[PDB]
Amino acid sequence: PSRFTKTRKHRGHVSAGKGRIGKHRKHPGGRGMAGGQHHHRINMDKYHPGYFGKVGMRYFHKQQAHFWKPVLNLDKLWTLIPEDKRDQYLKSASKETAPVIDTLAAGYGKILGKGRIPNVPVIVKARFVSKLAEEKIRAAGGVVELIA
Amino acid sequence: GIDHTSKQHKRSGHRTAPKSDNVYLKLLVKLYTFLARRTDAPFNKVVLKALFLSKINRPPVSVSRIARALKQEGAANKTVVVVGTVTDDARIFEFPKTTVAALRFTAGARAKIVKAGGECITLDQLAVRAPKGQNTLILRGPRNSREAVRHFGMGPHKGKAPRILSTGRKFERARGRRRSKGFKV
Amino acid sequence: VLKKNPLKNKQVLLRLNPYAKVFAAEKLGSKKAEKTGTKPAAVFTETLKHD
Amino acid sequence: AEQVAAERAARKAANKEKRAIILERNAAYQKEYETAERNIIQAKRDAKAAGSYYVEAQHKLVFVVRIKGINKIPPKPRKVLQLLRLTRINSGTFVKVTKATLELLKLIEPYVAYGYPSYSTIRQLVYKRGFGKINKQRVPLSDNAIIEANLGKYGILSIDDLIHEIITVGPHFKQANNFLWPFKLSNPSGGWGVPRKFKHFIQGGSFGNREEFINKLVKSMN
Amino acid sequence: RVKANAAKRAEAKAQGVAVQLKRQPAQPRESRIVSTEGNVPQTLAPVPYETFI
Amino acid sequence: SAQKAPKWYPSEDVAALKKTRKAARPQKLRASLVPGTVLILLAGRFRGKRVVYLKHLEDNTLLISGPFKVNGVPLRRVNARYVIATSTKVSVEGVNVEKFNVEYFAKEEIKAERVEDQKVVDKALIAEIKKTPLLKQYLSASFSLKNGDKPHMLKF
RNA sequence: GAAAUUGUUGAAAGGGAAGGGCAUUUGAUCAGACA
RNA sequence: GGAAUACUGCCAGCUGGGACUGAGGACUGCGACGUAAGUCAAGGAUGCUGGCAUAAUGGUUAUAUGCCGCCCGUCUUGAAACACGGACCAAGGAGUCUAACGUCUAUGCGAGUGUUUGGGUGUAAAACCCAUACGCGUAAUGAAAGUGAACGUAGGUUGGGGCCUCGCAAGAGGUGCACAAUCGACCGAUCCUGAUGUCUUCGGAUGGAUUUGAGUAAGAGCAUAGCUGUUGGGACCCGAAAG
RNA sequence: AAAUAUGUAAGAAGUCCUUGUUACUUAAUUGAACGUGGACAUUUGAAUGAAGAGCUUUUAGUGGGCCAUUUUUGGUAAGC
Ligand SMILES: [Mg+2]
Ligand SMILES: [Mg+2]
Ligand SMILES: [Mg+2]
Ligand SMILES: [Mg+2]
Ligand SMILES: [Mg+2]
Ligand SMILES: [Mg+2]
Ligand SMILES: [Mg+2]
Ligand SMILES: [Mg+2]
Ligand SMILES: [Mg+2]
Ligand SMILES: [Mg+2]
Ligand SMILES: [Mg+2]
Ligand SMILES: [Mg+2]
Ligand SMILES: [Mg+2]
Ligand SMILES: [Mg+2]
Ligand SMILES: [Mg+2]
Ligand SMILES: [Mg+2]
Ligand SMILES: [Mg+2]
Ligand SMILES: [Mg+2]
Ligand SMILES: [Mg+2]
Ligand SMILES: [Mg+2]
Ligand SMILES: [Mg+2]
Ligand SMILES: [Mg+2]
Ligand SMILES: [Mg+2]
Ligand SMILES: [Mg+2]
Ligand SMILES: [Mg+2]
Ligand SMILES: [Mg+2]
Ligand SMILES: [Mg+2]
Ligand SMILES: [Mg+2]
Ligand SMILES: [Mg+2]
Ligand SMILES: [Mg+2]
Ligand SMILES: [Mg+2]
Ligand SMILES: [Mg+2]
Ligand SMILES: [Mg+2]
Ligand SMILES: [Mg+2]
Ligand SMILES: [Mg+2]
Ligand SMILES: [Mg+2]
Ligand SMILES: [Mg+2]
Ligand SMILES: [Mg+2]
Ligand SMILES: [Mg+2]
Ligand SMILES: [Mg+2]
Ligand SMILES: [Mg+2]
Ligand SMILES: [Mg+2]
Ligand SMILES: [Mg+2]
Ligand SMILES: [Mg+2]
Ligand SMILES: [Mg+2]
Ligand SMILES: [Mg+2]
Ligand SMILES: [Mg+2]
Ligand SMILES: [Mg+2]
Ligand SMILES: [Mg+2]
Ligand SMILES: [Mg+2]
Ligand SMILES: [Mg+2]
Ligand SMILES: [Mg+2]
Ligand SMILES: [Mg+2]
Ligand SMILES: [Mg+2]
Ligand SMILES: [Mg+2]
Ligand SMILES: [Mg+2]
Ligand SMILES: [Mg+2]
Ligand SMILES: [Mg+2]
Ligand SMILES: [Mg+2]
Ligand SMILES: [Mg+2]
Ligand SMILES: [Mg+2]
Ligand SMILES: [Mg+2]
Repeated sequence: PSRFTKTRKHRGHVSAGKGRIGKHRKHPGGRGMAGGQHHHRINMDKYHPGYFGKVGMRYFHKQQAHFWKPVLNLDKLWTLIPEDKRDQYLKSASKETAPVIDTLAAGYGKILGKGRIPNVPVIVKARFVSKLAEEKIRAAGGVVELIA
Repeated sequence: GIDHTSKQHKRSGHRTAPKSDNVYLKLLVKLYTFLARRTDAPFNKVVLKALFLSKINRPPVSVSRIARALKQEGAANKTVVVVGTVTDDARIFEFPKTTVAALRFTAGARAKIVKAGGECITLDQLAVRAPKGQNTLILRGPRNSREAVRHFGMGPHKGKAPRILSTGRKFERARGRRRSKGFKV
Repeated sequence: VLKKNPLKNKQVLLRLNPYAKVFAAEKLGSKKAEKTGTKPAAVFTETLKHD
Repeated sequence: AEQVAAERAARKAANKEKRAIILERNAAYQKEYETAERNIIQAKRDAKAAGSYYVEAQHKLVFVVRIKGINKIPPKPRKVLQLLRLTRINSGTFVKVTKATLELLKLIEPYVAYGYPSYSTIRQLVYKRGFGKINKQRVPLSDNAIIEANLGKYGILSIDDLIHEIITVGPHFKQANNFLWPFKLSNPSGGWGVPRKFKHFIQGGSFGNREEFINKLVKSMN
Repeated sequence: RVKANAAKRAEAKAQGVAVQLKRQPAQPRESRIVSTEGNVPQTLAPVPYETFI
Repeated sequence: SAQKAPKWYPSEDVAALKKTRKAARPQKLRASLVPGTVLILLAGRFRGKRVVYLKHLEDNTLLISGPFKVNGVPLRRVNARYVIATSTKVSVEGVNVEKFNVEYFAKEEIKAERVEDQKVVDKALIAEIKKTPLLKQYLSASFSLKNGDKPHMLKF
């Protein structure tokens, strides 16, 4: 609110806190991103290394979607089972009856392996897996079932 | 005159109450300034200041970070104190008993603790139980995990993360970031 | 609240320093020194009055 | 609940006890001081008799007054005037003399007046204008408990005990002397004795080592 | 200075202390009595201007 | 309201005074003030009158009298710092003066006792004055600075 | 029914500007406290 | 020969004259004097007396007198300037709002978070309620195809508040979050190594390297709001010659 | 070959002893680096000072300068 603003305080001093010598003028540096490669290059290399020129390949008509594939680490995974249903399985961890987890259904695309899942068996349905992901799962005596 | 040798009328630079405007916080502070003026226990002195701290200097402590501290040799029966909120961490699968004294407890954090039959205690309750902070473990959270501190100290050869908005190939990955496009950083 | 100077306020002169009482009692501040008369060597004089 | 006079007793009596120790102490130094003096006086005479020359020990202690104001001072002497705690005109502090402070003095001759202070003038500097540094603050002396409180750790439980540590450059001169806030003198009363202050004493000015004439000055400023 | 300082620390300690091993600055001179026997002072004056040339 | 009430008021309880340490000790007078001494009155009703000094009263005032029958000045109080003490002195060992104190001059025309007292004292003095010749004249004539006189230099 | 600016009346000052600062005389004017 | 004196210095020796000041508001301290009771100049003025009680002291104002005092605003090394604007007075008269942002802070909730496109509802542009999505966050790296974060108690060393144990205390040991320093391990890129095998060219285990990343290593974010700062906009207000 | 200026050092991150680790290195369990275990506390290692020390973020104005002593270049010189 205007009330708490510094111009209210500058009323009565000549230069509005913009200086007697160097004034406040329209556009001294030029406008915009002007001078990038000249009188503003020190600020652009440092703060913005990498700004000018090109790198890899163009991709005409890229459709994000094509590449839709969220990740879920073993880190969680057990989260995708409802709270109450969860403790049910952690104790009584077994083959013959082990939880099915449809990670696709939970809206994930690949399972990665960030760390340590208890030795409960899980049946894990995914589109993709980290080689470790699958490994670790197996070490608890569960498997991975590839879907779509 | 006086050849001064140090800047005159300098404020000490430390907060002195909180900037915050919450009655309850202002009461907790009323409590601990008393205990710190009148008990000479160091603990009370530390806490009084942590109450003044702002939201950034109060990163959250997670129940799993809590579980780990109790894992310390000799420490399982201590009561962890947190001058901040405590949050939940589904990544730990086995949470201990104990007694956590904090400012806020998130819904799930409070549940996790209690579900293992532990206790969640407010600071004033902690005070009545332990006016010298007897048998207490103070925990602070990771301050320089903030996203912001990523961009501090940006310069050549510092490795620090552009303040950048859109962010893919062809956003600041060219001349100045690789040997084949001018030079590298 | 108000600094009083011992050098002229007998009361506090005697507050700090109790020796002050006997110092004055025994004059002391005008102590008469032992009257001896050693004479200096002609050597010493000769060279004092030399050119 | 006693303490009516009950702990007033075990206190006032205990207070009497200290004055006792101060009393015998102050009686001692007085012995110390005059026999020390007399001894020199007879040294000088004995040598004359013997056809010899008694050269005194050079002075162990000086007293420095800042004489120049606060403007237009070059940096190196400016630092030193800070280190000797002379940062305001006419203030003074005691300095124990060694190679390593003597050179300090050399650096600031144009800005100060110093010399060898007598017992008389150390005594009245301390009684009249002497203050301690206590959690900073600067606290008038005026009671002996103020000293014992802070300097007592090192022996030294009275104002005369202070003085004694100073004048004899004691084993604990550094703490004894730092404890004393820089003295704050007025301008001389008689005047400066000279028409221009900022030449050396030896050239009819005021600055530099003016030796035992330091007392005449300070006494007119204290 | 250290190897020396550890020395006279043992040579002290294991005797009955009187340590004293910090360096001190040049101290001013003590009193002394200078004699005259074989040494009476010779009196010098300043000397007149002259030109050698 | 036209003004919010304050949130705090002063208390209207007055304090007691700290216990001051100021003993009222007696005024010793300058050595020139011994009784029987003639005084010059520097100020007042009887300014420049030459007058006999009689007794230091308990309110530090000086008790003097003309004598009234010489110069008109009665038994009176006079302040010691408004008086030049001369060197000329009459003996006053015949004058009672015991009677006269502060209450004797308490305001509370002239009471016959005053008019009587004046005669009893003055008679004793006159008896004495008459011994040294010209005193009575001296006593009866005003002092004044004549051109030239420099007080810081004159003997009185 | 402001101000610039004007008329009259009253008071005051004025030897090549006026106006201002500290201080007090003098004139005019007025608050308060006392009981 | 034996004194005096000058000169310099000392005395917690005595004593006169004069000026300014009187902060504080029970008591509490350190002392001094006395055989003692008491007393006191000892942690800041009291006693005694007079005059007026009102324009008398005091405020204000005008004038006079002593000393002093150039015209402001601006740009400038430098202005009272023989630099510029301003004869006078009123009224108007210049850092804004918006999009998207950095840092900081307050508040909600927290591995999440954001009701307000929309629906429901209403005392109707409000307040109240809400399904599905979506956005940012919870993963990085590579030009890309692609691959994708525990040797270990999520490591060792050193400092480290706090807390724990002993001790009367001084201290000694135990544990040590944040933070800092340092050496390592993990993920991707680069380079090398190329096992068990194979639709004989596929596959790429495993162990490495002065390489390299805006990474992991018991999450900190999302949202609203504020001051300051940033970019675009008439962009603090007035101004070209021109197109 | 000065004077004035100028680098480093004046300890617990120190000194000493016993003897582990390795793919480096040695003729060599030789060395080198990093260690485990043990011995000596504040006269623990000059002075003076220290209204404390360290650290982080973000942002203004500024980017015409002029003068004096001393050193000093150009110029006969200069209020150059
Ligand atoms: Mg705004
Ligand atoms: Mg407002
Ligand atoms: Mg305002
Ligand atoms: Mg301002
Ligand atoms: Mg201001
Ligand atoms: Mg203003
Ligand atoms: Mg300003
Ligand atoms: Mg500004
Ligand atoms: Mg301007
Ligand atoms: Mg570009
Ligand atoms: Mg994760
Ligand atoms: Mg992150
Ligand atoms: Mg010193
Ligand atoms: Mg004098
Ligand atoms: Mg004079
Ligand atoms: Mg004189
Ligand atoms: Mg002159
Ligand atoms: Mg004086
Ligand atoms: Mg009294
Ligand atoms: Mg008297
Ligand atoms: Mg007559
Ligand atoms: Mg009308
Ligand atoms: Mg006036
Ligand atoms: Mg008072
Ligand atoms: Mg008062
Ligand atoms: Mg009135
Ligand atoms: Mg009147
Ligand atoms: Mg008028
Ligand atoms: Mg006027
Ligand atoms: Mg003038
Ligand atoms: Mg201009
Ligand atoms: Mg110009
Ligand atoms: Mg001109
Ligand atoms: Mg112009
Ligand atoms: Mg004009
Ligand atoms: Mg207006
Ligand atoms: Mg309704
Ligand atoms: Mg409507
Ligand atoms: Mg509803
Ligand atoms: Mg729907
Ligand atoms: Mg591939
Ligand atoms: Mg990718
Ligand atoms: Mg290591
Ligand atoms: Mg420890
Ligand atoms: Mg340890
Ligand atoms: Mg790697
Ligand atoms: Mg690469
Ligand atoms: Mg990134
Ligand atoms: Mg990111
Ligand atoms: Mg802009
Ligand atoms: Mg235009
Ligand atoms: Mg145009
Ligand atoms: Mg046009
Ligand atoms: Mg054109
Ligand atoms: Mg040096
Ligand atoms: Mg110090
Ligand atoms: Mg300090
Ligand atoms: Mg800046
Ligand atoms: Mg800048
Ligand atoms: Mg700039
Ligand atoms: Mg410029
Ligand atoms: Mg100069």
